[PDB]
Amino acid sequence: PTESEKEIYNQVNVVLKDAEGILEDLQSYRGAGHEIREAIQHPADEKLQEKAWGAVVPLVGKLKKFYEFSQRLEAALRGLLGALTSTPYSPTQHLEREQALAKQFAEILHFTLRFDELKMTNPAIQNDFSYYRRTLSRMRINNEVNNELANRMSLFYAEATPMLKTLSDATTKFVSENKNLPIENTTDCLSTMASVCRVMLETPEYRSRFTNEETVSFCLRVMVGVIILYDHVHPVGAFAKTSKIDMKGCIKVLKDQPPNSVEGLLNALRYTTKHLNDETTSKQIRSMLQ
Amino acid sequence: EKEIYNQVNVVLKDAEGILEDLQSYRGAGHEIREAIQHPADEKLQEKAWGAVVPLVGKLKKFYEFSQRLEAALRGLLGALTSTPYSPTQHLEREQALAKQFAEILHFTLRFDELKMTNPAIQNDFSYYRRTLSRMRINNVPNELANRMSLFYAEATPMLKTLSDATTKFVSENKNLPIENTTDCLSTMASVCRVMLETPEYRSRFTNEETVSFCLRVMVGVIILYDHVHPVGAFAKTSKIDMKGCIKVLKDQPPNSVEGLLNALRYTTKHLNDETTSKQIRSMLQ
Repeated sequence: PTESEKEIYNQVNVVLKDAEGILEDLQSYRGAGHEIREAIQHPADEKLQEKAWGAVVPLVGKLKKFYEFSQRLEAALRGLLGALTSTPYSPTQHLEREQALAKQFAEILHFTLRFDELKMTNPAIQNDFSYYRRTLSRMRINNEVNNELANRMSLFYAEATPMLKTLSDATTKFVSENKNLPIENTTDCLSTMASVCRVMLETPEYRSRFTNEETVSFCLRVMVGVIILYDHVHPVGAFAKTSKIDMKGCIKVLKDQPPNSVEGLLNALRYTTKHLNDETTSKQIRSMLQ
Repeated sequence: EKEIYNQVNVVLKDAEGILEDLQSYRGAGHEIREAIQHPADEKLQEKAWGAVVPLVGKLKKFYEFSQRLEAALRGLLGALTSTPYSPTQHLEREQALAKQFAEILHFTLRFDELKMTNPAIQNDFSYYRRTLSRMRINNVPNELANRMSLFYAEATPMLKTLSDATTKFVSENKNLPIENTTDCLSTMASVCRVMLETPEYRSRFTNEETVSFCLRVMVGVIILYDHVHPVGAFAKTSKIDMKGCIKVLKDQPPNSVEGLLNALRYTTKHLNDETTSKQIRSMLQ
């Protein structure tokens, strides 16, 4: 255990304990839909405007929290990748370190997908911040969320899967500043994790210690996580017929789950992927995703 | 030529159809909220798409028309600003082009007032574009969509289009003095104020259709002026007299001019200047 690597483990662990609180905040996000729709439709009504404002300021407090955290997560991940791609694989000598770094990467992706699932099912978030930004521009007449931050946040929340796109960008950037390392070291981290996830899902017998909702829910979300990172940073990507990812098998295990459990995860594959809409991707895997 | 005049009346006849389209605009708000919140239930995703395709048909109409309106104005400015003002000789022609200019601005504000009060339009098209990207998976069957998205992100889309269209015309006719354009705007603004301020309580001049016309046109022209005039419309020594202009607005039944005050808040250039009266900001707040 290096001082550098205990610093990354320290850093990421603070980040990951905060991550459950972020999920709490997002889960309890009411939205200001009602207030805004009425305020907008009766713009002379000075009372309906205070209401909409009152309701929106707290929510944009959370939206700022979420976005700021995404920057912390972004950095935490590129931390992990640096550490967890540099030294070769050692099952005998240095396993505890690898297992520990693998654990934290998986836990990042578990949060990431859970956050994005809830975002995609929240009708309010984009409209809330849209109303905020215009009402901010009214109050600035008579005279902190500065303009350029707000433009970044607007784009963040325009994303189907904000957190996951943040992380695919963060992974694309990592390979970029480490052209010295072969691409395989990163791609093989993602591909092994994807494959191990599939094993834990597929290999266990019916009704063993391995087949609890907690395990299945976790492994599905890590799998889809790393599949999509891989799709972005692997030249040929995840959808090519002889890709080490076997997308077809990954989608099939998703299709095997209760519909409402994994519809968020299927949408991530639809929207936040790079190579899905390619002439060279199986019309069968297209078929499955429409 | 006289074709330019004839090209705008066919446009100004279509404009009244566009407005009744926007008035009848259902919106797919509820349908989409449900589809988003139950993304697995394919029935709700069918419902939402069904409701949305017709609305996005209208949204495409409105944007297309904004292109026609845009060129129509640039024509009118061409015709108006090329010739000296003739009070005697060629007045009928002047008044005719002026009236068409005023009628463009009447539509523009009426469209933008309704847009601003329609909570559906932006969300509708947002859902469309997302759901279009799903269907392109299997190729069930771009540039324009990005244009439309920006258009409908504007507080006052039509008026923004005309502000851009006026900035454009000034730009591409540097040979004409800027005053030739800005004096057209400023005189119309001032004539509008006269029609509103001058007549007695009970007169042939005091009817809703006059007041409602003149307030739109006025707000129209002083916003265009603000964009193209170097000093802008808010300067203490401007022939626009902004303060005086806002006063006639504040004198109205608030619900009938709240759209017009929002235009001034959002679609202006010079409101937020260090050198713009605190009294003028006081009034828009």
